[PDB]
Amino acid sequence: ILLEGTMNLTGEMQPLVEQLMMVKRMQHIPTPLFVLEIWKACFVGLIESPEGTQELKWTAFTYLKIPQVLVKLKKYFHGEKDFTEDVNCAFEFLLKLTPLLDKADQRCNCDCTNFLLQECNKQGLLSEVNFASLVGKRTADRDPQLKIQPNPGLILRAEPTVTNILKTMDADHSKSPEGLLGVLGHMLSGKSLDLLLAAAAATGKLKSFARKFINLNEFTTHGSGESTKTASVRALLFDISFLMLCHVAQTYGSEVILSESSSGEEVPFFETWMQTCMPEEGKILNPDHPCFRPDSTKVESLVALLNNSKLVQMKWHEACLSISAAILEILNAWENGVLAFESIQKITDNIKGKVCSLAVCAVAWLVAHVRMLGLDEREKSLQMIRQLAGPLYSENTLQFYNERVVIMNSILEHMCADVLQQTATQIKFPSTGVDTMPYWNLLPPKRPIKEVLTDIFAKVLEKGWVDSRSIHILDTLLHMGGVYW
Amino acid sequence: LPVSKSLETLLDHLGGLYKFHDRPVTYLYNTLHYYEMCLRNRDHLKRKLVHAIIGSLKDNRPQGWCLSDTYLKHAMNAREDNPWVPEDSYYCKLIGRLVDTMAGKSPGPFPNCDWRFNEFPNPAAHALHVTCVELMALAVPGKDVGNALLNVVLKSQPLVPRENITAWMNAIGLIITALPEPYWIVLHDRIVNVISSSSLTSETEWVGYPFRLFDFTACHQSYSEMSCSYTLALAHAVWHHSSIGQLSLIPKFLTEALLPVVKTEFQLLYVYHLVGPFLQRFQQERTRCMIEIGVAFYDMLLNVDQCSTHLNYMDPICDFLYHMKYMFTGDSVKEQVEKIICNLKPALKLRLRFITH
Repeated sequence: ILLEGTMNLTGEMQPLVEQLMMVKRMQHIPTPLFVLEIWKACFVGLIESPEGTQELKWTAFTYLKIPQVLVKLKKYFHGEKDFTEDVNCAFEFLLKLTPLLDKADQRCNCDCTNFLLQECNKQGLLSEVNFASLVGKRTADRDPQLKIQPNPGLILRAEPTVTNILKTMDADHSKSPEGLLGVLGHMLSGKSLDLLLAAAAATGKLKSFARKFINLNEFTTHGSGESTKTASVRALLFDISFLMLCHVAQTYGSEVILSESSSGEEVPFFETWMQTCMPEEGKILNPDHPCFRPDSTKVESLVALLNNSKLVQMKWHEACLSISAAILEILNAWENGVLAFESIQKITDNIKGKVCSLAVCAVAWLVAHVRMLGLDEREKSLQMIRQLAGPLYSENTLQFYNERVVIMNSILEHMCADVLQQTATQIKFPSTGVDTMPYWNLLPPKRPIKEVLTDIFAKVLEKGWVDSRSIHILDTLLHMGGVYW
Repeated sequence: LPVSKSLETLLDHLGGLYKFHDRPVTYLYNTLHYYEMCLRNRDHLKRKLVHAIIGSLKDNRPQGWCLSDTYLKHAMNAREDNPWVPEDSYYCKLIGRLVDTMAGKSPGPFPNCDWRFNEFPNPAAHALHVTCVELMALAVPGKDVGNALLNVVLKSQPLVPRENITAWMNAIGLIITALPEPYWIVLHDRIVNVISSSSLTSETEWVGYPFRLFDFTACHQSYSEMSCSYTLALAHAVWHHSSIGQLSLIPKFLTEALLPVVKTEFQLLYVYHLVGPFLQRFQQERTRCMIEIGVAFYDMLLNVDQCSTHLNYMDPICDFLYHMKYMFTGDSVKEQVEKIICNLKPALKLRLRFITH
């Protein structure tokens, strides 16, 4: 259960369910003890391993196991104690694990109340004939334990609860499969955190959300207009949609591009959306295959970088054609020396407001060019300059969302450029965040692969669970060596 | 009592004369071996005497205190207001230094000048310094002190991390070894009072499997850490280091207290685990008490036999007693247990048949 809750948080309609069914068949597990085990697995998560975004994924998986256990109650048992008292004795049992909930509350600072709310949610979903009295009796032991202190600081709304509550209205956000509406519906998304995406991770809206934004992108070809305000609004809308798509890709990836390219007779720009960052380089591939750049708008980016002074008219073609931009950049920076310091000026001009895809293309082409000897390292300094705080309202940036946009740019730069931030010198920490993704290779360089046993297996045998975090490591170990050895 | 008015003057003129040795533990422990039960009222004047006794501690300038100064500052104005509750957390901080004795950064400015005559074979001896005189002024001793010392176990302290609780309990036992009788005797009564008997007799839960619960190192996982089990280790904790003469306390502590509190069998396994793994200390020194421990074992057996529908874990108790007999009692108690072993259940009789020899 930890394994499945760590790899595929979404896209889990019911592979997990049939897997539990088969392992129950191929074993001797009493249903009360089985539901006890799954609930213990849900509770043990979100505590040890994660400290950031992954915690929302964990709570989403926990509150997604509820329709799972509902389908289990529906189709697993039949005519033999059909969930009459199993959940009752299971909850009674797990109530004896008071220190577990104590540690959970100490961790989340609101888990004690959140436990009550999730119990009421389960009751609203599962059987709730008279087990509310059991919840009351359990709270009668829980609450007195907690009536110089951590309560003084946290008095505001609990982040897991607000998310799981507002998920209802998030699935029914607008119920408008169309476009040309107001940006306000999305503007509120710029103020809030990825809580929307966290709720979407419950597989209830992720597919539909991806489809909606895909249709918005494929539809917003900006027609032929001249309303500067409306054109800038639509440009910012497209930018925010692409940022959200890239964030969903960084989070889960395959499922979103699959939901976007499952059926239909069309061909949107799925190339720059499926060749940006993944466990596959495809570096020189971009100069090879997608480099079909006719003379049409071939010098468009050139004239733009020459006389930007960049958001005159709505046009998004340089995304699939920034190859000429990167070529000019490398040829002017140090390869031929066409511009000593004017390269930074041209980069700042290309870093104008309402333009975030340009940074994505720049990072992707830096990742493509890192395949060299690293003796030039021009793209490294280029990306460093691009990631800076340069655009401090220099141009007339009519965005008003530069904060969230810059945060998305930073997190996307963080998820990619991993190899460049590894194969070269470490960056000067342009993050200024809170806690980046801790999950990484974590493979001791000056140590062989012959360490899995004495470092993982002995511990996990002495421990009580599979050490979910280390599991990630195991995954890297899997597709690195051979299954045989 | 007016002798107080005398003593406070003496050091006030000869305090600095103390700059040659500092061992107030052996110099103060005897002063409260049985005075507490009658010092309470006079302890009000001790509310002054502590400010005199710590004054003797004030005659030392090695720069060796950086956190007890918090207690000092919070114990200088309106002493009858502040230091009651938060001391618990403070205690953690204190025992923090203890668990900071091994790998942390405490071996920095704490020890100095010159690890030669300042009683420094191990900084652990610095722990017992204030523990007793902390709140002996008010009615804090007797019960509240023991509860405070044990709150570090049953309740999840914020600073307390769940990967090294072993060393924590070890340090708690190390401290406990240097406290007056009632402080560490009230602990036993609290343990056996309700923890061993919450309900535990009609039907506790399906968790009634004794072995998985009563065994430690289960805390290595974020589950299977029921409070009661913790308390178990707690006992072990002090008995991990107080195993010199304190064990003479448990026979009496058994003979009455453990008798009318046990009905089922897992309570028996619990009290067994509590008393069991120490028979070597009796075979070595307290030979007279192991017979009492054994007759207590057999009394628990007769009690669980008389009040039970059927024994579910027969063979565990069987080979347990087999080990205890063949390895520790030799051939001494053979007669006395007979006067109990004959009146057992027929099944249990056949099961323990070979105890006759």
